[PDB]
Amino acid sequence: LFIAQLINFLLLIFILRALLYRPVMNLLNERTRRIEESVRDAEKVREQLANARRDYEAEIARARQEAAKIVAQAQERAKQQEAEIIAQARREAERLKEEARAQAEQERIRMLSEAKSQIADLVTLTASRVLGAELQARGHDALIAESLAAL
Amino acid sequence: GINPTLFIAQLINFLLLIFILRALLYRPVMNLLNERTRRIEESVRDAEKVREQLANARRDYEAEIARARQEAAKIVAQAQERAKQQEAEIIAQARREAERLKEEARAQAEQERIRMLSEAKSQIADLVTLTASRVLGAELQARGHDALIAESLAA
Amino acid sequence: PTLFIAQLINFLLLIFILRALLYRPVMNLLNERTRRIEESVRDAEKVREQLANARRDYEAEIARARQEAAKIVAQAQERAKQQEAEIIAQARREAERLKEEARAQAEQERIRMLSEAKSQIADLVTLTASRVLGAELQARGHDALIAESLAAL
Amino acid sequence: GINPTLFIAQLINFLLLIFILRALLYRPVMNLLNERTRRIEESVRDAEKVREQLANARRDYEAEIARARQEAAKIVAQAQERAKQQEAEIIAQARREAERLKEEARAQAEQERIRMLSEAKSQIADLVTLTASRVLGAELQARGHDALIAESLA
Amino acid sequence: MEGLNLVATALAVGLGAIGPGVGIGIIVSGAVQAIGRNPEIENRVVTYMFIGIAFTEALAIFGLVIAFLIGFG
Amino acid sequence: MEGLNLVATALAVGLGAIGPGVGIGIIVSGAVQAIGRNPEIENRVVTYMFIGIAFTEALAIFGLVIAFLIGF
Amino acid sequence: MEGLNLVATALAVGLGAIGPGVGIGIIVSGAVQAIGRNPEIENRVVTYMFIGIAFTEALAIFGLVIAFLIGFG
Amino acid sequence: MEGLNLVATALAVGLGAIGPGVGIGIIVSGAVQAIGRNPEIENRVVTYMFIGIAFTEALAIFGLVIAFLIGF
Amino acid sequence: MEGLNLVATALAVGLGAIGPGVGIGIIVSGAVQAIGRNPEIENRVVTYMFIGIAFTEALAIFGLVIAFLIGF
Amino acid sequence: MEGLNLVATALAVGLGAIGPGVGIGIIVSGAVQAIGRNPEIENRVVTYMFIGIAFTEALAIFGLVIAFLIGF
Amino acid sequence: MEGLNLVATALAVGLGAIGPGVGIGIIVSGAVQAIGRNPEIENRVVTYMFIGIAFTEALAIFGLVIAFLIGFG
Amino acid sequence: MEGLNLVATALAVGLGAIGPGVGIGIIVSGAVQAIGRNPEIENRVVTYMFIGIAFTEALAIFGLVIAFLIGFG
Amino acid sequence: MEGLNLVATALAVGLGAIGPGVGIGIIVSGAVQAIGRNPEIENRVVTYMFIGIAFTEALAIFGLVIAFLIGFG
Amino acid sequence: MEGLNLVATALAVGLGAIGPGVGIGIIVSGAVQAIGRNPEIENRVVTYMFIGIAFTEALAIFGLVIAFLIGFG
Amino acid sequence: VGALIISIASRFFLYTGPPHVEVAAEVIFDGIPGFPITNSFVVAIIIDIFVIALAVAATRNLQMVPRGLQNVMEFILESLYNLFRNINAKYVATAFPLVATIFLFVLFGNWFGLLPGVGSIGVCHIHDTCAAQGKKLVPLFRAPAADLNFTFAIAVISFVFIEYWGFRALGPGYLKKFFNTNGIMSFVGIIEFISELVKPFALAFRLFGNIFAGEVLLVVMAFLVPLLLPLPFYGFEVFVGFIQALIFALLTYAFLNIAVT
Amino acid sequence: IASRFFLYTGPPHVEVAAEVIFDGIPGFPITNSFVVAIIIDIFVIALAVAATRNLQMVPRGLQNVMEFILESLYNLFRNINAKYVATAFPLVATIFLFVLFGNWFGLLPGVGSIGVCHPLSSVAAAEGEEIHDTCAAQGKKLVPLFRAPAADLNFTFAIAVISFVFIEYWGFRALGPGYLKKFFNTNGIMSFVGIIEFISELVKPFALAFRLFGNIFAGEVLLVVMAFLVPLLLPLPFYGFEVFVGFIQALIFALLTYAFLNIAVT
Repeated sequence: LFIAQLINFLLLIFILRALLYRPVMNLLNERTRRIEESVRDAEKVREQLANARRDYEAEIARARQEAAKIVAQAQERAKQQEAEIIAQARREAERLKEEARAQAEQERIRMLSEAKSQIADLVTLTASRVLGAELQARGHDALIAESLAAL
Repeated sequence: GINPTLFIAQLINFLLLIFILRALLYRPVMNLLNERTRRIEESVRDAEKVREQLANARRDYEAEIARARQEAAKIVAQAQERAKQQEAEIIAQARREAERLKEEARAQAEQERIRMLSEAKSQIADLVTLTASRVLGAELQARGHDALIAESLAA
Repeated sequence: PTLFIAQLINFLLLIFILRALLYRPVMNLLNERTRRIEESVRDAEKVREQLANARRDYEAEIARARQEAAKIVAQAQERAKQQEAEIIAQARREAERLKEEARAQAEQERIRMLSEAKSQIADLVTLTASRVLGAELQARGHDALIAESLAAL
Repeated sequence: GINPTLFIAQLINFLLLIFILRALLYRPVMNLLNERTRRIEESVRDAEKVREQLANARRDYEAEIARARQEAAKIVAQAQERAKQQEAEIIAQARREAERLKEEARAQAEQERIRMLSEAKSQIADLVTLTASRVLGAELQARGHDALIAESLA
Repeated sequence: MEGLNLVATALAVGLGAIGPGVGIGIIVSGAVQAIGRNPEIENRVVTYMFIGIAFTEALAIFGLVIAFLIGFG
Repeated sequence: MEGLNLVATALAVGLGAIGPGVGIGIIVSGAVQAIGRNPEIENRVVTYMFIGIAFTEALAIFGLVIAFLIGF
Repeated sequence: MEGLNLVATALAVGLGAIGPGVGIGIIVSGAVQAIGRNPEIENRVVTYMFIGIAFTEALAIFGLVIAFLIGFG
Repeated sequence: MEGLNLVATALAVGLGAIGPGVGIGIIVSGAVQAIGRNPEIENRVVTYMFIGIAFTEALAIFGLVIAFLIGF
Repeated sequence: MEGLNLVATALAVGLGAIGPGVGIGIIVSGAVQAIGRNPEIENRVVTYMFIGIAFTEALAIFGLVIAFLIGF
Repeated sequence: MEGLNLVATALAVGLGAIGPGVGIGIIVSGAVQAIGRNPEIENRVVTYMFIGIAFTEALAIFGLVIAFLIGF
Repeated sequence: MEGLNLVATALAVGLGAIGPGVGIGIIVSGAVQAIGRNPEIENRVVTYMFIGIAFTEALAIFGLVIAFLIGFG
Repeated sequence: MEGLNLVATALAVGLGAIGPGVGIGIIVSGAVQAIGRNPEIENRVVTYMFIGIAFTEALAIFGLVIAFLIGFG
Repeated sequence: MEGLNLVATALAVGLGAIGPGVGIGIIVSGAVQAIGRNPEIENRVVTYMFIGIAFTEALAIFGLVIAFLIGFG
Repeated sequence: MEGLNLVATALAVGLGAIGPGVGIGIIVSGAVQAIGRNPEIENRVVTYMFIGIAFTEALAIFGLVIAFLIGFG
Repeated sequence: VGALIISIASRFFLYTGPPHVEVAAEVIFDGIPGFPITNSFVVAIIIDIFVIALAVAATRNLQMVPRGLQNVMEFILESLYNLFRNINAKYVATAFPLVATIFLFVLFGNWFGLLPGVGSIGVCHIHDTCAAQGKKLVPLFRAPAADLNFTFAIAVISFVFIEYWGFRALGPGYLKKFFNTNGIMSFVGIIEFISELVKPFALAFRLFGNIFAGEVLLVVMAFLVPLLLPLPFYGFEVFVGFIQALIFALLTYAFLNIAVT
Repeated sequence: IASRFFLYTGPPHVEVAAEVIFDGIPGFPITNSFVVAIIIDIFVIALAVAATRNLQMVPRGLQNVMEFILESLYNLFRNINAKYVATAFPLVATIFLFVLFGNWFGLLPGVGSIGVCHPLSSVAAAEGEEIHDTCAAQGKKLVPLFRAPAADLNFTFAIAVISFVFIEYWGFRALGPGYLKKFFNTNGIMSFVGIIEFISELVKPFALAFRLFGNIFAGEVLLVVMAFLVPLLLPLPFYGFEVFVGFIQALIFALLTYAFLNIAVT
């Protein structure tokens, strides 16, 4: 009687461990993995929310600090260049103003060269002045006769 | 087995077992339910916080351009106004120097005019001597040019 | 016994019933089958007649084809002799025209040489006159002509 | 009914029936049906041949006419070639003969040299009146030109 | 042993009614369904339905009358 | 025996429940399906359904009244 | 037993009236549902329906004949 | 003999179970399928289903009452 | 036990009527259903329909023949 | 003759198994098909399906109870 | 008592006929429906339907030969 | 007579096998067909099928238990 | 009783023809119906059909064995 | 009066073949009909088919056990 | 006609007596020192003569256009040929004569059994005619298919034909089937073998039982009411005789078809 | 494989009898079903507190499978009705688990082999063994001290009646006077069907109790008979069927209870 029940029970388990072992293990493994992804997933709703504050703090700090520094560094580079280039061209304008000083020298040259220009009317046109004053009284009758002979 | 005493005892045992179920079943039920509720609340929290963080970093980068926009705007204003004043001053310096240079030139010309009064008689003597060869025979006084030359010098 | 008369009356009634409700369908189905046979019979003989006529038409059409073929060719032979003759006759008529115009051209060319020689002898007598006129004016002085030339002025 | 002898007798009776029936009407009815289905299938077969005969008759009649005109045009061209080559022969023969007729006539017209042998009658006499009567006062008394005129007239 | 007549009559009526009952049920179900699919052929449907019902009722009536013949002499 | 009448009426009522019961079941199932597929002809199909029900119940009543007469 | 003849006749009717009844019902329902769609085959489907009805009535009438033979020796 | 009444009552109840049981089974299956096909005519088809079930169970109750009468 | 052969004959004929009768009914219903759904296949169907009819009638005729042998 | 009560009880229980068993089978198959067709009506169909099972089991319980009454 | 052999033979034949008749009926109905739906699979349809009808008829023949052994032997 | 108890046990077990066997067969066929047509509602179809099997096999076990009670009480 | 063994063998073989006969019939009908529906799943269909046929024939074999045991003793 | 045990054993075997045989037939027909229209659902449906087959065979085993018990006491 | 038929009660004036026609076997009609002549062999010979006469009458002219009797003879042969062509392709000509003969013969046999005088006219060895004398009455012209020997004969020749044309077509493959499959055709094969073995038994029993049931139905309806009552049954019987003939032919051809394939 | 099914060692016969009343030396007599019922209650409470004393997220081991079963029960009962999916859950869950473990107890060796008593010996050429039992002395019967709790008509009746009372009370919890509207409302034929409805409602607990008791007792008896027929290698599929059907019926009882509750409230 007892041997009848014992032999049947062990052999039944031996074929249950051959067929109804892998799927029954796999179902509990799949649920445990889902809870492994889901208990973790629930810690995450709050874990990502905690990470959201970390992400917000990191992003704001990284951006605003760098934005303030880079823009001001760009501003300082530009502001310095704004005054410098403005003053740099002013000396070039003063260099153009030095050309007026050169133009003054050219004007100075013009008046200095006018020491013969207006004098020419006094000198080259004082030849006929002497024709009327010095030449007029001077007796050049002999010269006139010589010119007539040359004719 | 049909007796009233056994049936009543079985009913009492069933009632006790049912009554005992209230305290025990509330444990695992709460264990499964509390977890889910906490998870849902934390999920709402995550949605909110993540949305907030994402919508703020983009605006910070927008303010980076806005900070650069003010940086560029100040640059042009500083450059243009300074250059305009510098150009105006330089041109005014050029204008002032133009008045000075021209005035000095005119003064020198006026000075030279009277100073050359030593040149009217100079050209008189030039006609007396250089025009002598231009007239007849390089005779400076010719035959009367001497006294006449004096009159030309007086003129 | 009564069994025989019962069987007889029952069988008579069955025969009457069958004649009532089955004589017409059987007879009309048989008539339809006979008509289907006859249509096939009429179809077969018509096709046989069609083939015989189609066969007969084939030799009949090719027969007139031969008749039209030789008739066309004979017309071509008839046209060949006429076309060949007219070209020869045109050429023969043309050749005579060349013979006549050659005679006129040659006769005209004879007159052309006749006029050419007339111009030649005029040229020689004119050219020789100039030669002897110069020789004659070697002896008699040119003054007579020169004095005459001024007198005409 | 158990007796195998009468069983076999009935069997043999029925076998004799199937043989006599298959020999009596089955072969006639089967071969009649076969001949009938041959007749209908050849009727379709002959109907196709009817169309082929009609198509062939139309085509071959046109083909016979076409080969007639092609041969007819061929003999026509051959006559044309013979005529043109004969006509050109006649024209060329006439042309050459006409040219030799011109040449002989021109040679026959070359007699103006013979007629130029009467220069004494005309050339000398006309020269005298041309020199004297018209271009001068007809006073050609100076001689010696008669040697000049005969010398140059040849 | 004299009650066998009553048992016979009861068996006859009951077993001659069970078959035709199911037959009539199936007939009416099929006819009603076919009419539901198409109401315009309902005349011929009803005609053949009564034909089949008449056959089944003829079988049931044969059973009933032979039960009466068994029940009586 | 002296109880064969009881067996008779019992068998008659039982088979009268057997046959017409299944007939009623099939009739009602078919009629309900036809009504569900098309409600516009509901009156006509219900009339035909009740006609079939009447025929089957007539068979059942025949069996039951035979059992009634036997019981007496 | 003395009363077995009546029970035999009743059984031969009743049991023989079951299968034919169901067959008649099934045949009629099938024919009606078939004629519901495309009634243009009415003649042929009625022909086959009547062949089937003849076979079912054949079985039923064999039962009836056997019962009548038993009831009258 | 003695148990003829018992056999009669048992047979009557058993046959009134085999017939109407299948009848109401077919009724309920057809009605449920029709409801799944058409929920809009649910009230009408449920009324008809209950009418058929009432008739079938009435036949079964007739069988039970006959059995109780025989037992009494 | 006189009349027992009669009950034997009755039972044989009854059951041989029950079985093949339902078989014939089912066969004919299926055949007409298929013909109505597709009339063109009727020529192919009718052969197998008659084959099945013969196969069904085989058992009923077996029953009737055995019943006649038992009776005689 | 021995106790026919045993045979009566056996017949009653057996036929109460025969009928409502097929009734329940047909009911459940029809309900499952209707659910497969329309899951949106699952509450209504499971309610009516349990109603039908209740009626079939009521017939079977009637059979079992009268079997117990026959036994005692 | 003395006629139980006849009842045995009759019951054997009848109960051996009642089942396989319905079996072959439903076989032929299914095969007919399949042929009406798909004629291209007809060869396999015929083979399988005849295999099934052979099985069911073999059951019927088992019943009939058991009845023959009962009647004689 | 004498061995009626064994006959009763056999009859009860046999009919309990007759009924619920057909019920289980029909239930399983319907459930399998619905699952094959709708492989997504099996999560409820399987449960409904099993609770139907409960109600079917309950009657078979009723018959079996009654048979053991008669044969052992 | 002198008989009751021939009757036993008759009943066993007859009901074993009843059940498995209808089972095999329904198996073949469904299989050929699916084959007409699906031609290329024929191997799996035939395998499952023969598995069901063997399972159904197991009961008929049991009935035949019981009948032979009774006949031999 | 004496051979009743043989009759009971035969009845138990026969009806335990009647019930589960039709159950298995219906189960296999439904399974093959479902698998014809859905090949990949075979892994799901074969399990339920074997479940129903096991339940029907369990009923048949109940019948066989009862028959063997009463065939030896 | 009115449905109020009053001749329904003719049994009082015309009572046919008990159905004495109950013989399941033959009776000797022609006393002969040789083998006995059954009441069915004589009608077999009669049907042979009738079939031969109709065949020769329908083939004495062999008209191309079938009309009258020729058309009637040709139509049934056309129908059978078309039917067997639908069943099988290349075995129509090989098996056609036997199947057509076995159809026609049993057709005319069953149609003869409805002729009047079959159950009544008979040779001497309510009370019929012979029983008035001391001699018993045996019937005359018993249907051929009613006799078991003829049905067994046609069944066994059908079995011989199918076995010969399976063996000839498939060689030794048909002779032993495929028992050595051992996978499927080791238990299916024996079932097919016993089915083939019992096939002639079923074929003969079908005709025998159908015709016997027909004639006893005729006699029973005569016994009950011998007026207007057996008319629907007689119509059914003349229908079912042709039906059974066509059935026997169709099944023997289809069995040959399934055997060769 | 096919030669080791020796019948030389086995039970002498097959023993069938309702649970035997225990000795009950003190007052308030008990049965062998009551003691196994109490021990299975103890086992259930022990497993419940084992899953309870360690309650935490991501369950593993016994607690994981327990929560699987509990949430599967929630999903199954939710598909019927979510209105009372939790209110009635403890009762059906407890009855389910206890019936499960009671049906599991029937497979344990010693059930029917242990007697509280208030080869050569086997018969040759026989299918069943004939070895006399340990308690065969004193004309005793070897009363099974260990038995299936549901194989007794006292527990099954008790859970049936308590389930019926629970269902009727929760229907009466919120339905008003709608019960009389469902029972013989005297509205055409609606009155008639309510009577059968009322009778069915009355016989539902009796049907459940009889069904469960019969199932379990039949399983025990068939296992005993299969052991008697052939001792080893024969009853394996039937033992598997029993271990299946025990759990199956255990879930069926709770599912039917919930379904009856829903059909009463709706």
